[PDB]
Formats: sequence, structure tokens, C-alpha cells
Amino acid sequence: KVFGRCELAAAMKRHGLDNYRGYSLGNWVCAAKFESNFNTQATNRNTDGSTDYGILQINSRWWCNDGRTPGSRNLCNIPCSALLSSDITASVNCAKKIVSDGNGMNAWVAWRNRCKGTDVQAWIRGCRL
Ligand SMILES: C[C@@H](O)CN1CCN(CC(=O)O)CCN(CC(=O)O)CCN(CC(=O)O)CC1
Ligand SMILES: C[C@@H](O)CN1CCN(CC(=O)O)CCN(CC(=O)O)CCN(CC(=O)O)CC1
Ligand SMILES: [Cl-]
Ligand SMILES: [Cl-]
Ligand SMILES: [Cl-]
Ligand SMILES: [Cl-]
Ligand SMILES: [Gd]
Repeated sequence: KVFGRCELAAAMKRHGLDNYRGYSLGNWVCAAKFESNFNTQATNRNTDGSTDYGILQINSRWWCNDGRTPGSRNLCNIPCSALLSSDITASVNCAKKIVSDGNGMNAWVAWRNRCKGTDVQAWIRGCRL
């Protein structure tokens, strides 16, 4: 599923991501835009053999199980395919765990390089939230 900007903002807000760990909703929408272009089915292989999945490109090295990242963890206790669903519940609940691990949103490289330090409210501008 490819979400519309405001559609995703509303879904993230409903799942309690807005202001989670101090990160306003625009931060999450911006991250999602550059990580997956709002596409829940996005997948990308990393140089070490792990793969990133879903709207927030969650890594199989530590967070989900994809059966092909030998030696990895599954801290969100979910198959990585659950992160590709049209329903973002799984991606949101797992993202909450990641952003809580100590390094906040810096876990998402695209957020650090393209969202951090910018007008992130612009990402939810115009939406009826
Ligand atoms: C809770 C998260 O921290 C889990 N973590 C996610 C990724 N971490 C992020 C970080 O620790 O900043 C980077 C690597 N991490 C370095 C370290 O922990 O010293 C080793 C593996 N960790 C071991 C552990 O944490 O018990 C498991 C997965
Ligand atoms: C193996 C290293 O991870 C050891 N670690 C070095 C510093 N860590 C780095 C990091 O976790 O990325 C930062 C703080 N760390 C957060 C956490 O771990 O949850 C708390 C204490 N840790 C507990 C543990 O690790 O079991 C002990 C020392
Ligand atoms: Cl695996
Ligand atoms: Cl949803
Ligand atoms: Cl933080
Ligand atoms: Cl915002
Ligand atoms: Gd860690």
C-alpha cells in the first residue's frame, strides 16, 4: 500500500506515534517519505546481508525475522513480512521499540540526513489531524 501523506500522518497519529519519545508527527512522516516513499511494501538489501522492510525500513539484523540474516535478532518478535502489510500497526509498534533504544531517530539514517534540523511540521501541513 502506498499511503498519501495526510493518510499516513493520520494513521501514525492514531497508533500513538505523534510525539512518541518526543518526536513530533512531522518527523515520522518525513522519515517515512525518505525511507520508503510511503510504500509499505518497500524492501532494500543492506551490504551485510540484512534487509530493511516497510514504511520505516526496519532492519532484519535486530528487529524482525526474515530467515536469511544468519546470526541476527528478532527483538520485535515478528516476521519481517508483517512489516510490509497495508496495516501499519506492526511497523509502528516496532518503530516505538527502536526509537526507544538510546539513539532516538538517528536509527533512521535518512531521517538524520534529510529530516533532522529542518521544518518537519511542513510534512503534516494542510492535513486535518
Ligand atoms: C536495545 C537495542 O540496543 C538493541 N540492539 C539494537 C542495535 N544496537 C543499538 C544500540 O545499542 O545503540 C546496535 C548494536 N548493539 C550495540 C550495543 O548494544 O552495545 C549490539 C546488539 N544489541 C545488544 C543489546 O542491546 O543487548 C542488540 C540490538
Ligand atoms: C555491550 C555494551 O552495550 C555495553 N554497554 C556499553 C554502553 N551502552 C552501549 C549500547 O548499549 O549501545 C550504552 C548504555 N547501555 C544501554 C543498553 O545496553 O541498554 C546501558 C548499559 N549497558 C548494558 C548492557 O549492555 O547490557 C552496559 C555497557
Ligand atoms: Cl535469520
Ligand atoms: Cl493502518
Ligand atoms: Cl531522543
Ligand atoms: Cl511536526
Ligand atoms: Gd544495542
